[PDB]
Order: sequence, then C-alpha cells, then structure tokens
Amino acid sequence: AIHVKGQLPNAHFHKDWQRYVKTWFNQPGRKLRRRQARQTKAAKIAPRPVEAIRPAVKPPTIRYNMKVRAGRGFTLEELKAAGVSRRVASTIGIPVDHRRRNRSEESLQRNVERIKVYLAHLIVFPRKAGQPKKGDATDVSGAEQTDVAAVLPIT
Amino acid sequence: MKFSRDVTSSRRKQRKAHFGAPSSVRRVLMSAPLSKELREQYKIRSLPVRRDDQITVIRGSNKGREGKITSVYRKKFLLLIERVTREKANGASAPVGIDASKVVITKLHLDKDRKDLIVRKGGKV
Amino acid sequence: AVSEKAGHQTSAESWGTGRALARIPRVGGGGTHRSGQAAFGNMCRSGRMFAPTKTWRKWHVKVNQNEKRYAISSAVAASGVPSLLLARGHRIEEIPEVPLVVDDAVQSFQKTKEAVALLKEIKAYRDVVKVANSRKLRAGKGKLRNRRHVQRRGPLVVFNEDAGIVKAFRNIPGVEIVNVRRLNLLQLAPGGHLGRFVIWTKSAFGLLDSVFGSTTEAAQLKKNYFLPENIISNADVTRLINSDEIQSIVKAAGPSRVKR
RNA sequence: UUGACCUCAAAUCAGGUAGGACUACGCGCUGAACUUAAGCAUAUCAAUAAGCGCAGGAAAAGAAAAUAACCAUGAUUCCCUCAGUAACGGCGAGUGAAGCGGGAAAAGCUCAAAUUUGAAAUCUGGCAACAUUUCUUUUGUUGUCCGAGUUGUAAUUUCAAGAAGCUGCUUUGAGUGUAGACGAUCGGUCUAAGUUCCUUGGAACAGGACGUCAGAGAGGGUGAGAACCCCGUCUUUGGUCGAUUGGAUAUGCCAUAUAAAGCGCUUUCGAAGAGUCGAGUUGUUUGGGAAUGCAGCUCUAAAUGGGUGGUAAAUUUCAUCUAAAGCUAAAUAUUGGCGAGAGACCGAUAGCGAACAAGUAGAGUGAUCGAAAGAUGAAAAGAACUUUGAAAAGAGAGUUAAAUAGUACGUGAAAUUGCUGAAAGGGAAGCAUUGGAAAUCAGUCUUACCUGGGUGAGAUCAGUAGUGCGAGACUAUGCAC
RNA sequence: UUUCAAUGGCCCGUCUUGAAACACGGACCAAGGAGUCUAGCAUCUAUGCGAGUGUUUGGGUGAUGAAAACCCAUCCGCGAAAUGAAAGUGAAUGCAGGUGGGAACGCCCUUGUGGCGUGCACCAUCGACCGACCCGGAAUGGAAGGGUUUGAGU
RNA sequence: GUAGAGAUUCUGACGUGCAAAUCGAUCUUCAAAUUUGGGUAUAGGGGCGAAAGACUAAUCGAACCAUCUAGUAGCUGGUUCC
RNA sequence: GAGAAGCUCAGACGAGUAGGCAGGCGUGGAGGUUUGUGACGAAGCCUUGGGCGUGAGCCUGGGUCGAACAGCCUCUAGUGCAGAUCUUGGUGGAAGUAGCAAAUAUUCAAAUGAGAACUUUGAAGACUGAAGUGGGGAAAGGUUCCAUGUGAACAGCAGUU
RNA sequence: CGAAACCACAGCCUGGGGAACGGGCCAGGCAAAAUCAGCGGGGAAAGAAGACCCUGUUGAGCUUGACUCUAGUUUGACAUU
RNA sequence: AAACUUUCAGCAACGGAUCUCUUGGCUCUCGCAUCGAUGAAGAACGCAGCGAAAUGCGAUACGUAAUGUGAAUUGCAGAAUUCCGUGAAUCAUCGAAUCUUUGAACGCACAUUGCGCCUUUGGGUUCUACCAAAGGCAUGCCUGUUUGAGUGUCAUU
Ligand SMILES: [Mg+2]
Ligand SMILES: [Mg+2]
Ligand SMILES: [Mg+2]
Ligand SMILES: [Mg+2]
Ligand SMILES: [Mg+2]
Ligand SMILES: [Mg+2]
Ligand SMILES: [Mg+2]
Ligand SMILES: [Mg+2]
Ligand SMILES: [Mg+2]
Ligand SMILES: [Mg+2]
Ligand SMILES: [Mg+2]
Ligand SMILES: [Mg+2]
Ligand SMILES: [Mg+2]
Ligand SMILES: [Mg+2]
Ligand SMILES: [Mg+2]
Ligand SMILES: [Mg+2]
Ligand SMILES: [Mg+2]
Ligand SMILES: [Mg+2]
Ligand SMILES: [Mg+2]
Ligand SMILES: [Mg+2]
Ligand SMILES: [Mg+2]
Ligand SMILES: [Mg+2]
Ligand SMILES: [Mg+2]
Ligand SMILES: [Mg+2]
Ligand SMILES: [Mg+2]
Ligand SMILES: [Mg+2]
Ligand SMILES: [Mg+2]
Ligand SMILES: [Mg+2]
Ligand SMILES: [Mg+2]
Ligand SMILES: [Mg+2]
Ligand SMILES: [Mg+2]
Ligand SMILES: [Mg+2]
Ligand SMILES: [Mg+2]
Ligand SMILES: [Mg+2]
Ligand SMILES: [Mg+2]
Ligand SMILES: [Mg+2]
Ligand SMILES: [Mg+2]
Ligand SMILES: [Mg+2]
Repeated sequence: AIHVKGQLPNAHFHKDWQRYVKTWFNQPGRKLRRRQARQTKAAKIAPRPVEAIRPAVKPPTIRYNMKVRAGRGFTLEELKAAGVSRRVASTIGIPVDHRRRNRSEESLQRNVERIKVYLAHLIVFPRKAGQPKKGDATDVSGAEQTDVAAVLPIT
Repeated sequence: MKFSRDVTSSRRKQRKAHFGAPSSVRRVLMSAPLSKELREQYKIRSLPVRRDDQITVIRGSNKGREGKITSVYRKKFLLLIERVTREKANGASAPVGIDASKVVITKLHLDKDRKDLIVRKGGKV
Repeated sequence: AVSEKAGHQTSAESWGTGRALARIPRVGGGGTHRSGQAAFGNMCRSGRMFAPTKTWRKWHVKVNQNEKRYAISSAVAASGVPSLLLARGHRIEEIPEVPLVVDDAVQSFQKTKEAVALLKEIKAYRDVVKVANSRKLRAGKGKLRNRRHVQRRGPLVVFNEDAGIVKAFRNIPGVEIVNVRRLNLLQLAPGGHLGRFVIWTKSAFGLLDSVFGSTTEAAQLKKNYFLPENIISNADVTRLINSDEIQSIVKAAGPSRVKR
C-alpha cells in the first residue's frame, strides 16, 4: 500500500500491455533500408533532384507565425504570376497546391521568387533527343543531380 | 576474415552442411592433393578422388603404402585402397578406410570427363 | 528470451487437498508417463521458469556525448604514455618513439608482406608475435556459440586516407585499422584498460588537432567541442609536497615510527 | 391467326464464376467473466478472450462538408512531440484524446448531374482471317454478322473548375543491332601458401627446428589446438540468356505528324449526389462534458443553401469547408509461410511437447490429453579357436592406445548392496571436551654466507700510467708478479 | 583417524507468549527449485556539462564488411517565474536590506575557553518586493495609499 | 414356487478384496404399471425424474473438454553462502 | 621503502530474534591481461594422505579418467537448498514378510526330453449333468483360426506346453 | 514366487518438571547375543490440509413482500394506414 | 570365540549424477509474396530385390521425360550387355508428363467399395436386356443462345 515519499502512482498498466509491446531492435535495420531506398530512387530519377522544390509558408498560430518553413505546393496564383501553367508545373517538378491561397502580397512575392530562381537554374531536356524546342535547353551536357536546398534554401 | 553476407561462419550450419551433404557434393569434399610431378604436369593442385586412381598414403599407420582406389565410400567420407586391410578375428581381411585429404594422387584415372575437368580447372593435358 | 509459450502448453489443474499430494497443478488424462505429473511451476520438471526472460529488457546504454568524447580523449592521451602501453601488455620495448608516427606512404601499401616488414622495421612486430603465441581455444560453452578462439590485441593502426592500407594490414593477427575520424573507445581502451599501442600515419596524426581541438580552441570536426580541463594543474604531487614553498612552512616532521 | 414489346421460366444450352484452406500482420460484426475498486451494483478488466463474416502482400486510410483564429495551414499513413495534458470518472478505483511543431514518404485523380442530335460517335458475343507469347499453354487486331444500348453506351467538363461563343498564338510515336550496363546467372574458375625434419603419441592436427602465403589468420572437415592436407575464406574478369529506345549522336533509320493542346481580351453563364442532411428519442460507444461516433424508430429539409467552428437556446455577424457516388503508389504492420545472416541465450530434468522413426507410443465414446528416450571406439578391429555346460553362459585365448571402452558399451557421483579388512557393541545411535591406546603423517636439519686450518695450481690484487676541464662510479690496454 | 573412559549434549524446520512435545512438514539420495524484468516515483552516491542540459524521431560518412563506432540540422522535453477558479497581473527603498549565532582569514594582546574586524553555509528572526484576497478610494484602466491575512513565490 | 428380474437380514464373508460394490446363506417378485436386445429422440441452469436432489459413461444441490487463466487470496506452506 | 589503499603507537569494548548496513567466499557467460595449464593427461570423480583460512571456501599427494581448462582487472546473470503433504528420477527399512486357501480330485505306467506335479498316449477315479463346464449365433474383438518350430519375456509355482 | 501401508530419529518402567498425560530432559528402577508363534496395553499407531465450531469484507444450492435488474406479459402513443 | 548389528576403506554391484560434447531449441535481424473446381489443405490405400516407422512417389508408383554433373549405391547383394561414356547415383536441378480412393468435393448415397442416368465404341443371337471401355450427369449467380408462358401491352388480318 501507499506509504513511501513521492508522487502518488499513476501507472497505466491494467490492460494486457505485454501483448502489445513494441521494441526497436530493427531501428538500425530500418535506417539502412530507408537510406538504400533513397539511393535506389536517386539513381532512378537522375539527373532530376531527389526532392521537389517547395514553397515557403508561415506556420499558423502565434507560437510559430514568426518562423518560415517548407509548404506543400505553390498556389495557382503563384504559378500564374511566375508564368508556369499548372499542367506543366508537375512535369518539371513543381508541386501545385490548389488549397493554399495568397492572403498577402508578401507570401505571393516570396514564392514567385522561389519559382523564378528554380526556372533559371532548371535544364529541361527536349522530348526528342537532339531536337531542342521552346522552353528547353541546348547545353544539357553539364546536367547532374543537385540538391534544391543548395540552390533555394528556406530562409 | 570473411565479408560476404552470403557466407556463414556458423559452426552449426557448416557442420550440418558437411555431414548432410548429398552424394554429388561429397565428391568435391573428398579431394586429394596431386603429387609434385602431377601438379607441374597438369597445373592443378588437387582433384576429387576417383575409383581406379593411384595414391600413396601420407598420414596414419598406413603412411607410405600405395595402391589403386578400389572404392569411394562417400556415405562415410572414406577411401578403400587396394591391399590396405587388417585381419579380423576369423582370419578374413577387412579393408581400412582412409580420408581423401590424407593421400596424394600419383597417377590419375584419366578419361574423357577427367580430361575435360583438367582443362576446365585451368590445367593442361 | 525464452519462448513466451514455454511451460504453458498444458491442461493441468491443481487436484486440491485431500489426495495426499502437493497442491501444484497436475496433468490430467492417463496412459502416459506425463499423466498425473506436476506442471507449470518454476520448481517442476518441464514447467515454466521463474520470471521468464523478455526481449524488452534494456540492452543498450546511453552515455552523454560529451562523456563519450572525454573517454576517447583520455584513451588517446593514455596511448601517448609508454608506461601505460607496457602496463597494458604491449611489447613496445624497442619502438623508437611514442606516439609512433609513420610516413603517409604506408597508406598506399598493397600487400601484407609490406605491412609486416614495416612493423618489423619499427620494432612493432613483437606485439604481433605476442598475439600469435597467445591464440587458444576458449574455455567454456562460448566455443559452441561461434566464439571458438581468443587472443591478445596487437597495435591499432590509424590512417587518414585508405589507399590500400586497410587491406594490407587486416590479415595480421591482433592488428586493427581505423580512420582517424571515427576513433572507437572499444579499440582505444579494450576491456576498459587504458594504453592501447597505436601507430599513426602522418596525415592521421596531423589531423588530431582538427579532430579534438584544444581546451581554448574549438575542434574543427566536432562543433562547439573543447577538450576538458583537469582539476589539478600539476599532477606531480610528490614534487609539490617536497617543494621549497611547502617544506619551508611546515612543522618539524615528527617520528615516522615510535618506540613502545 | 401471327408478329412485336414487357415480364417471367426451362435446358447436361455457349462461355464463365463462387465456395475450401492459410489468419503473424489487416477490415468488420458479436461479445464475456475472472480481475481492480481492499465489500459491491455504475466503473474497471475491455470497445479485451471466446464466437461469426471478409482480404492482401501488405491491408485499411486518402486528395477536406480538414485545421485554425495565424503574417495563417493544406489528401492519407507512420514516428517524436503535444501529454499522463484538455477531458471523463460511486470526480472513487481508475481512465484519457486532438490542432500546431519536427521527421519518414510524398501524387494525384475518376464519376453523376449538359442536346453528339447534320447522324450511338460506345460496348459484348459468334464466325473468319491475321498477328502475338514466360507460353503450340499467353495476349490482341481487323472484317463480318448478331446481341447490348436512347428507361442512354461514347466524347468535352468535375467546382482546383469548367462549357459555349469574341479575339491572337507554337506544333509529334515506333521496329534493327553496337558501346556504355544490368536481372537470372556460369563450361565457374586466373584466383595462395609445408603435408620436410626431430620428440610424444594408436593417430600429429601437439611441442621443437626450418620455411611459405596472406586483398585469404571467417568457419567447417581430416585418427588430439591445422592460414599453408581438404572444402572454403579473400580478390578480380571473361562465356550466355532475358528486360534491351531504361539511358547515348541511343546513331543507322521507322514515318510517326496535318490536326489536337498552351496561354489571351470580352461576355452570358456555370447542371454539382434526399428517407439523405438535420431534429427528437432509445440503445451503445467515446477523453467528448445539456450526445464523440454508430444503430433502431418518429419527424423530415434547403438553395448563397448546407456542414463545421468541443456549454443547451434565440438572433446577428465572421471564418472555413462543400456531405449524402468512386480510385489511388510510398513512408506503416507482420509470434503464419518461404529464404538468409546472427547472438554476452539453453546445453538432454535445460532449450520448442519433440536434439532420438514426436504431435510418435499410450489414454479417452468424444471434445481432447500426450510422454519417456542423445554419447563403444580413430576404425567393429563387435572377441577366431580350445575347453566346461542341455543351454544362457563361464574359463582360456584374441582385438584395441584402453575391455578400469564388450554394444546391459565415454566419464561413471549419491542413496542402496555383496565380499574382504579394521574396530566397537548389557533396552537406540549420533555429537562436544580431554587424554590413553593403536594406526598413520611431517621434520632432511648441521643446507646458504663468513672466517680459520691442510695441500694444490693459476690469464694475479690495493696505489697508480694513459686513453669527458674541476670531484665521484664503471669497463677496457699494461704495470704492480 | 578410530575407539575407550570421565563430563556435558532432547529433533531439526515452523507458526508461537511459550516446542523435546501426545502441534504440523520431514523414510533415503541425486538433479531442479522461489524478490525477477519493465513503466514510474523518492532519497542517497558517482560522472559529464552548467543557466543551461539532452547526438540515437531522423539524417550522414555507407560501399566496401558495418545492428557498433563516429559525425550532423530543426524541433521538442525538463530547467531559467510566480500566482489565481479565471479574466489576468507578474518580482531591488537599501551593499539585493537589518538582527543573532557562525566556517575560513586578518589584526591585537599576552599565555586563557583569548579580545577586535570582516563575515561563507545553515538556522531563527524584523522588513522589502510579485500574485491572490480583504479594504478605504480621491464608459473604461487601476495608478498612489493600506491590511490582522494568503501562495508549492522574489 | 423354478428360469428371469430384484436386494430384506445375517448389521455373515471380504474390507492393501476375486471385486473402486463382490461372495454365501436368507429374503422380495415371478404372466404384468412384467423383463429385455437393437433402432430412435431429449444435452448442462439443459435434459430426464411413479420425486431419492435421483439419474445424465466409477463424475451431479448443475457433467465432461479446452480456453479466459500464472483468475484473486487481509489466509497456510516454503524462501538457497560466510 | 614498506600497495600513503602504506607504515607506526595507544586505549576502551565484544548477547542477539525480526530487521538494517558493510566486507568477503562460491557458480554460468562477456571484454582485457597472464612467451597462463593441458594427451609427457584438461575437466570431472574417489580417497582409509598433507597444507591454509574464524568461516564461506581454497591449495596439494595418491587413485580413476580422456579434451579441454584456469589466475588477475573489469562486465554480466536463469548465480549457492534440508525442508515447501516441493518436482522428476533412482533407491531403501518394513521382508524372503503379507501372502499365492471360493468353484468336490486326483492316481499309475509309458513316451518325449538336459530337466516332467503341470506336455502327449493308455489305464483308473471323478465332475459339468441338456435353464451344461455340451453344440451355435447377434454385439464386441481382429487373426486370437491351422500347421511346423521356439521356449528370452509373459502364462503372480512350473514349462518339453 | 513375492508385494504394501507406513517410516524425523527411535523404541524397558516409576516419579518430576514441562505447550498442564514423555522414548529422549532430571532422579531412580535397571541392563547380555541371535530368534519362532501369537497378542491387541502403548506407540496420544495409520488414513484424509476437521465434514462440528469460529474467522474470512471466500463461495455455492435454495427462499422471499431484501437491493438492483430481466425473458415474458399487460396497457397506451406513434408508424404500418 | 563366532554369528549378528553398526561405521569406515578397498574391490565388486546397483543407479545414472558430474564433466566434456551438440546436424537441436530459443531469440534477434535481413529478404521475399506463391493455395484451391486446371480439384487445395487434410484424410485413406498402395508403390522398392530383400522395407515396418520417416523421406519420396502414385498402377508410368523410393518414380517417366528434360537439364547438369560425371562413377557410384552400399546392410547384403545384384548388375561390368560399361566406366575416354546421351551413363552410375534414394546425386543435383527442373520449363514436359504421370498423378489410385477421397476431401470444398460435384449423379444420389455411404456404419454400403450401395444404387442410378446419358453418349459413343466393342463383346456375347440380341436397334430396346446383359457385360466391358472411354467420355459425361452438383449448386448459386453472370453474359449470351434456344425453346416457351402470361384473361401484362399492342399492330396486322
Ligand atoms: Mg522448460
Ligand atoms: Mg566447466
Ligand atoms: Mg472487489
Ligand atoms: Mg480483495
Ligand atoms: Mg466478492
Ligand atoms: Mg478473437
Ligand atoms: Mg494470397
Ligand atoms: Mg487498398
Ligand atoms: Mg475535391
Ligand atoms: Mg476504456
Ligand atoms: Mg458532392
Ligand atoms: Mg456491442
Ligand atoms: Mg581409458
Ligand atoms: Mg545430560
Ligand atoms: Mg515472536
Ligand atoms: Mg521447535
Ligand atoms: Mg499450531
Ligand atoms: Mg498447520
Ligand atoms: Mg509426516
Ligand atoms: Mg541443486
Ligand atoms: Mg457385514
Ligand atoms: Mg505465482
Ligand atoms: Mg490458480
Ligand atoms: Mg555480536
Ligand atoms: Mg546461464
Ligand atoms: Mg586430471
Ligand atoms: Mg567417504
Ligand atoms: Mg587457522
Ligand atoms: Mg534461480
Ligand atoms: Mg534436496
Ligand atoms: Mg530452511
Ligand atoms: Mg517430500
Ligand atoms: Mg508366508
Ligand atoms: Mg453337483
Ligand atoms: Mg454328476
Ligand atoms: Mg464350439
Ligand atoms: Mg514419542
Ligand atoms: Mg484445516
């Protein structure tokens, strides 16, 4: 019975908890599996970046609205103002978020600048090799897999 | 040191794979060194033994004896050599088995497949 | 851990009092030796062990990163002390210098013969011979569990770049080779004992300051890391006790032993 | 009377399809009590066990009728955190989520509501021909006819939009074999090195000497601890096969490519799921509190309507979403199955019940229950033959390194027993203290070191000479004889 | 070591006020046989760092050989602020105060258990400051003034 | 009164039995509400009962089997070296 | 110097259940170390020999045996038994004891055989006494049927059956 | 030919004290191998974790106008209509 | 004095501890996705020169075809019509076959090797009986076909 010093005990162990104990002996195995999947994916989509470019958005609530973080995708207005069709955006690694909107010019201008920097660093290969078309590039020889965060970090 | 993920150093597994080996696998397990003259002639270090091969015993109480291999008892990993026997109680002579690793081959029972095995193993005829 | 079902897979029940038998559960039925025998208890043959072992026992132990780095720093400092190498069993009587640092050409060795010849030239090979002579069959049931042979530890070879040095040295008994950027306490203090004999390549030795830093300058390869300070500035306390500044103010020594 | 249509039958009609099993993990239904509350009924155990239905390699969930209340976020899942918190609770015992934030992985879409109406533009089946193949086993194409279908099959659209018109813009999918490589792999091997000498031993794989290889000193085997005897271990290419426009000038060429998308001004527009939402009530459930989800029954909608905004109600604002239809990889799970590598695990009363012909023998009408049991030796060399005995056997012999290894077999404890020896004993025995008796055990002394005595032979010792300046130790050439 | 003599010695374990008990278990021997592991909490100790601390949710050297070692970013937990049911408000009159005892140190005596001056830790104590509460108190705010009080505060 | 079906008394034998219900003698009934094979139905808070809480496979004031379940025990026993 | 964890001098004191703490002894496995032990005999076991410790325990001679094992610093735990009507196995005293006595009953000769109270043949004496100790079936068993052999186990004595 | 129960260790009395009726302790009486058949005084002989009684915040069968429910049944409302 | 009893030791028993071993277990991790009306899982009965349990297999029966290897199997053999070879082997592997009675189990049954029906082809005198062989005959549902039913609704005679 209770007679010692300290907090009154609270332990939630009245169900058959030993039946559902989850151990982590596979933690290094999972880490190796996930790294190998990334390496396998990177070699498959090369020279495309492994990560797609993402917008910068302000987190909600007063606890985090002083910060900046990656969002899901660029708004339709942001893509419009950067001269990118929404159907073309996905074909060149630009995610589209139809749900997010631009309530202020600052959010719009910040992400339009991210797209413009992405497009200026982007090398689009022609659909038919050796027959460059509009919107493509003619110096595809120096194409390599590079990190988007190396070019467009979240500031 | 081994490094392959496909190689097991488990004593339990190695012993199970050795004593449970099938007949054709036990043939490679029962290999003997070639003699010095034969190594140079055929550029081959060792071969699976065969019936009608000529060997000399290199270890044990029968060291220095020579003869044909009369039979390859693979179920026991043993060679039976001609005139290598011991006396039973009743006077009958019982053959004495010798491990293939404990003999050296001095003359090969060469034949079409054996000749093919020498060339495949990188050797010469 | 034992199997969670071990000792549980029976229908046994206590037969209660009045049968002149202990009240432990017993197998029902008939026709077999098992019938009527006691079951389940930690004291019963083919029962369940007391407190069966579980997989969720705590196997791993966390150490604070700074203490781990302290430990490795101490272990590396001990490797610079010839008395500790000798005390830890390393046959270093003939080596020219401690720390022992060899040219970067060793990083490009291709053959075990070259590695062996280098060890003989710097008189480190007697440590390897010690390892070879010490090899034995393990005492006990570990030899049944893939732990057949035991032997002493030889020199630890620490490099900066691997241009073949790892493959040239690895087959030599007792020798371990490690990149300077991943120093391991299990190798630097084997068994928990300080003073591992270490052979550094020039580039590895020249990277130690960037690896560890100093007490006042941050390590380049360990963000915000500084070497620890000691609690005593001069550890030669015998010198301090017998120093002029101390001996000139003490009282008269007094008798070490007195007559009865 | 026939025919059409509708509805409904039958056939061993032509062709298909479902069931049973596996259940570790997955989606549901149904559903306890032991237990805890120091009694006990609500509560808890537990939305658990048992029972029932149904799947896959994962399942389920999923592109907001979602958050929030911010400078806002942005499908789902999982992890960390939120948090043992808000909350629930005979507010007792106990119970207990979510938004943000960080991270793993990321992917988005399909219908129904529209007049193609200058053309059902759609689909199945039969028959025939022509292709195709993991494959004579697979998978289609075209033609034709018949069915389906206007009680609606296609096409543009799915609200993120979009459609119809006004006006201005560029233009793309498939066969052959090279090199670069890549999945099953291989005639699978170029892949290294002692089986020399001595000692012990039945056996060398032991100890010693002398060597060798090492990108190989993992492991196993072999008559005892083998890197070099054997298999392997380590290292590294060349013969195929198939995916082979996946990438390259992917060349060399097929001839796809003539009419479909992108933005661009102006309009008028913009169909959007009903016994459903919602309300009441009853039961259940939840952390969800004047109802969180689910279900029954009653009532039963609307069109800037409707849902949500965690205290019931009426009103007014604001924000946010857009239900009642649908699909979807990954990150997640996995005590089943299959394959593989390990372990500070157990070591034959242990470890699975089962190391062995184990879910076996055996029990029970049945549901079910369910053991015990590993080790001669390197090799059977498993004891010829003689003798005694009806025989089983014994005794000689024999084999073996060993029979103090004889299969009733490694070692071979204790309880318990026989024989031999010793000793003691008047209704227990055992123990303690002290000695007697008998039996039995240890002193190895006076070795070392020092001096004296006897004889003996001998490169002969103290101070010095010389070879780091002053003082001290040492070795070394001679003298000191 | 055995045995004899003399003297002493009840059968152990257990529950119990009390066991040699006519209280219970125990015929014998072998092998097995019972305070563990986990989620917490509390004191004490050790170690690291310290107004901070915590690399193991994750990501990287990584492919070689890698369940280890080693490295690395943003969050987050606990701590750096309390109080109140809450809306809220939120810690220096002063050397971050005074008093008493007091470690250590310094100075004077004159050989005493001394006197004098600073005064760490800790305890007792008088105040000040923050929150709550109770006051008067010159639409909204509660500033100066107070209080026998109150808080797991400064 | 015999076969069959029972089971009163000896409180006989036996009572580590021939036997987890038997043996001897004695006794009850012996042409019907009789005795009985096989087939068939009723199953556990259920059955079945000319009723004894009887019987339901040596089990009955609620069978047997497995599971929940290592159920809980303020109670008894034990709890290993100096 | 005197493992400063050392050395040295002195004084007082000593019951203990339940209980508390400390320092030690012993066991399996892990890291380190010890030119550690070992087929010229490891481990284990026996002992009518020796030594050490207050004790837990430890070392050693002799015997047996045959393949591994130990000391020191650390790590770790399924780590120490006289008891639990404890578990499983083995084995005792009771003991050559209780007993092997229902169902009337056996005897002689021969054969066979190593061996005959129990086999077979002949002879005698008896019993079931047709609601049978006779001759068949149903259920249940499943080869028990028959011949030839055998005689370890079983036939609670025996065995040629 | 060949079990079993039972068994701390055992087994000659009187008195004392004592868990209040001892085989063992204290004081006496005494005391001689190995055994057979019987016997029923003693071993508070064996059996079975007392079935009587009490205690337990332990049950179960049964009862009832106990507490709390419940199949069923009855009456009404609403729907079917 | 023996016998007897008791203790100890040697030796011999009884028993199977101890030690050493271990093709087993347990636990962790990594990888993979594949049952069945084309008859599964499971059950039964059979198959080898001498084979009962296990493995395997199915009247093609410890197997056939095919591919690889290349001389065994082994307890006894037998086979040297083969061993410089399309060839030993309970070898490995595996893309073709065989695959009894059953079982979801499918003509109806089943404590029955019980009782039927259909098609074709054969046998015996038999287009109808009998015998044999081959191939067939369950249920629900779907698309389609054919043949129909209705005082369901119609047009034309
Ligand atoms: Mg067990
Ligand atoms: Mg051992
Ligand atoms: Mg309760
Ligand atoms: Mg209770
Ligand atoms: Mg109760
Ligand atoms: Mg269930
Ligand atoms: Mg499947
Ligand atoms: Mg799905
Ligand atoms: Mg949508
Ligand atoms: Mg709950
Ligand atoms: Mg909708
Ligand atoms: Mg329910
Ligand atoms: Mg021997
Ligand atoms: Mg006395
Ligand atoms: Mg007491
Ligand atoms: Mg007592
Ligand atoms: Mg009592
Ligand atoms: Mg009692
Ligand atoms: Mg007793
Ligand atoms: Mg024990
Ligand atoms: Mg009587
Ligand atoms: Mg328990
Ligand atoms: Mg229980
Ligand atoms: Mg004391
Ligand atoms: Mg253990
Ligand atoms: Mg020995
Ligand atoms: Mg003894
Ligand atoms: Mg002593
Ligand atoms: Mg234990
Ligand atoms: Mg014991
Ligand atoms: Mg005890
Ligand atoms: Mg007992
Ligand atoms: Mg008798
Ligand atoms: Mg008569
Ligand atoms: Mg008569
Ligand atoms: Mg008859
Ligand atoms: Mg008595
Ligand atoms: Mg009682």
